[PDB]
Amino acid sequence: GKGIKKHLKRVNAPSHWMLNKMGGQYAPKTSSGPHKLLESIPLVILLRNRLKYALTFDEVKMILIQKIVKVDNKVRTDCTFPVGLMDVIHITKSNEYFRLLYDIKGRFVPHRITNEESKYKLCKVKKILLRKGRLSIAVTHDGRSIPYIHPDVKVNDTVRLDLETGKVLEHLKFQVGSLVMVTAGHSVGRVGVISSIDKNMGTYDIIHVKDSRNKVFATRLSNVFVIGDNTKPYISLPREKGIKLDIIEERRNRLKA
Amino acid sequence: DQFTIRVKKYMSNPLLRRKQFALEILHPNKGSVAKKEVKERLAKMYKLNNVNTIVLFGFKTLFGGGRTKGFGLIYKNVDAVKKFEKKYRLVREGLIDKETKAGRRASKELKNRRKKVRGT
Amino acid sequence: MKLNISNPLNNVQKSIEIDDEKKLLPFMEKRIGNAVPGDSIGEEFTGYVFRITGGNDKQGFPMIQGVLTNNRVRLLFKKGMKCYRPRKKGERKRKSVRGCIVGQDLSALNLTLVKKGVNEIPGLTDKAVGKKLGPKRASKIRKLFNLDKSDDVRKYVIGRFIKPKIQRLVTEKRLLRKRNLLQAKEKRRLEKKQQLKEYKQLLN
RNA sequence: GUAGAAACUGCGAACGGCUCAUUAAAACAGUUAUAGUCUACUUGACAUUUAUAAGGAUAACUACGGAAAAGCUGUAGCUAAUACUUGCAUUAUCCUUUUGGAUAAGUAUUUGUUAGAAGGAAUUAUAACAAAGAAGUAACACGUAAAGUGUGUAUCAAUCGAGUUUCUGACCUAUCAGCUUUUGAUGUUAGGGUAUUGGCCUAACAUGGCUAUGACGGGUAACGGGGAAUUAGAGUUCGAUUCCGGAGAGGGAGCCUGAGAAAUAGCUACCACAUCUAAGGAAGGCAGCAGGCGCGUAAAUUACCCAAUUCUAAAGAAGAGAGGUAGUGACAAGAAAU
Repeated sequence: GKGIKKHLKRVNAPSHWMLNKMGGQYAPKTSSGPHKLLESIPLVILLRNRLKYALTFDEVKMILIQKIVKVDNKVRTDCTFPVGLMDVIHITKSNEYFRLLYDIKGRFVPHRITNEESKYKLCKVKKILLRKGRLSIAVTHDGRSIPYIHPDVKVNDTVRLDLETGKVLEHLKFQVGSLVMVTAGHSVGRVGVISSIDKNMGTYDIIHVKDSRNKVFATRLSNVFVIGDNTKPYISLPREKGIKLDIIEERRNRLKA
Repeated sequence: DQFTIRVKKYMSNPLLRRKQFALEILHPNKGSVAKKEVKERLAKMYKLNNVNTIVLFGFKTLFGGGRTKGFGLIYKNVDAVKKFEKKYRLVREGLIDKETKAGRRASKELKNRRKKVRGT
Repeated sequence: MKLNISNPLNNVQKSIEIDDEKKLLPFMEKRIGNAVPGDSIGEEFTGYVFRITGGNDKQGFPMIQGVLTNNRVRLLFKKGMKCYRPRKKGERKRKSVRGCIVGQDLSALNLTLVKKGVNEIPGLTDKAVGKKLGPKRASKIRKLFNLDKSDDVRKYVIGRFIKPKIQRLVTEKRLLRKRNLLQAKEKRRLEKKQQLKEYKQLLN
């Protein structure tokens, strides 16, 4: 037959997974989740090759059996949960919160997060639809549908959704003074203010982003993430702080130890 | 015989209620030493009163002797030992014995027992 | 030749061994389900009326009803017919069968009595064996005991000690689940009303 | 309570693994569109026209058998379920204006008539009216905060995808120069059909479409690609082969179930083979992991185990010739005694 495929070869493991060539034959194909397979990783990989909590897949299963891992302040049990672009994952046995961030080098990395700021996740809505009786709903990259949004919120804005009540708090728009992340660009991991946009008739629209070192780059409109306005990046960025570090002077920094 | 103990990447895992690290034992001019000796030494190191709560594995002595790289695991109690582990490493440690050793004969007999061809 | 005569009202059956052709002759050219008096089959079986209800032919092939032929004719079998055992969901197989018509081809005949005659058969029309399973559903046991909804029937179950577990009970946990669904529905209505009211508030 | 074979049911079995005969703008790759569709599991929002708990219908089993035999089967009695099937309020809106009164009651899908947050452009979202009308909204089981979960159900969206589809790209050959068009060739109109669109097909009407920028043909000891061999740089040659995609399971044809198969360790029919056969009749596909015959110069064990990866399910404790290890191994490659 020609049904939906159910395996991924180890060589065909996605780019940012960073899995060894000889360590077996197959990598897990994430079950249908809230985020795309090409841009999210399973919790098994996340806690194995980064957290290093266990040494075998079955040990990871035994960990997952206890209702200790939590996503968006609620319980999850299936070993194939892609964490997604932005979220919060909580572990109560150690009372530690992790939040998924990127690197200027193009990967996924967990970031230690305190309890107060661990209750806030930022979601970029992807679609705006109208339902029966004039109620407007927003569909997010998070695979989450938020009904009854403000008339203020537009398509590309980002929304301060609370984890527990499942309700909006505030909106953040996309002026030339709004901090935006790049999701899957070849220059992924750069934090900038965006100098301006460039809308093209019936095609992709290219937006220019400016950095803290006056570097200017361009990116497709599809894969941007409103993270905060000119005041500050609202959430805690990783150690690299989202500024991309040039190769030669990066080698200089590495050499100078 | 004397030796030196070195522990790398000592990290405690509350989720398994265990700990992990790499064992580097220096025994110059003396061949590979038994695991019981270093078990006693590490018990005294970490103030451990029982011996059956330690798992050791992957002890490669490397070319030339005088060094040994290995990975060590400690347990909270025998309950955790029997709880968060499979049976083969426990067999190697010396707490339980192995199961039936037919192998693939179990599956061969399962296929042989064609359903509703055997009244029992 | 081998007649399995069964009494539906006594849940028992008995095997009778006959050989003569003309003895079984009076059952000829009759479809399955016909009304025939089993007189020539035995000295005491006279008077008995039998509804011809099963048989098996010379080489072991079964009988059917719809196929009113006279020989072996292969045909299509479905998932839910009366003489097929599928190996997979929706699997079908063609299997040789013998037609409904009765002839000189049968290894055995399964017959049952519909009207009592005159004589008696040891262990067939005298004794009886019960259901060998007690009723389990609440309505079934309530109907078979005639004690309506006055008291629980859980104390009036047949002993093999060990008792079957009555279904369709009146459990307080069932009541609690019902009240939980009701209250959850009303709470959900409350939350949706709050959301729409605050949406009206934020409209301007 | 702890457990429980046999059993009905759910789910997978449509994944994987193997091979390359057919394939010469077909596949394949890059790059679109789907404003022309569907979409299992999961996740998130969330619904409309007897109840102190409703009806039968049957397995395993018990009892008589039968044939040689197989994944064979009749009558009698039964009983169950989250299998099958009937079926238990209420929500929204307007006037005086917390609140009194008045009012409306169909989700998809289909047809007819109007208006009309987004996209670039709607016959979009949606609202009103006239109609039809599915499938439901819990009659199912367990136990967490010092109320919860499981199973299952209507829609929307995402997910894991698939199907059509634009554009650009190839081996040799003219001792293949004119092809296609009664049997759809090219297009228009209307319809059937499919999940959507279309000569996909039907009826009518038109006479059209390709071509020395090499069509139509013929060969290919031709699966396509990222790749491999050689490089001063250009190039030429191999590409079955770790992976992506395509096709196939003897070679055509057909078909049920199932979301998803024109599936082959599912079925049906033909031929060619070939097995067992009490001679009446049954069942077959190693181009799956091992091994046998035949072919040829040419190619390894009828080994061990799911311990590693990862899959399936009622998902920790069970299977996995996917796969790992062992065995044979002067295919190649690297280190280094005499």
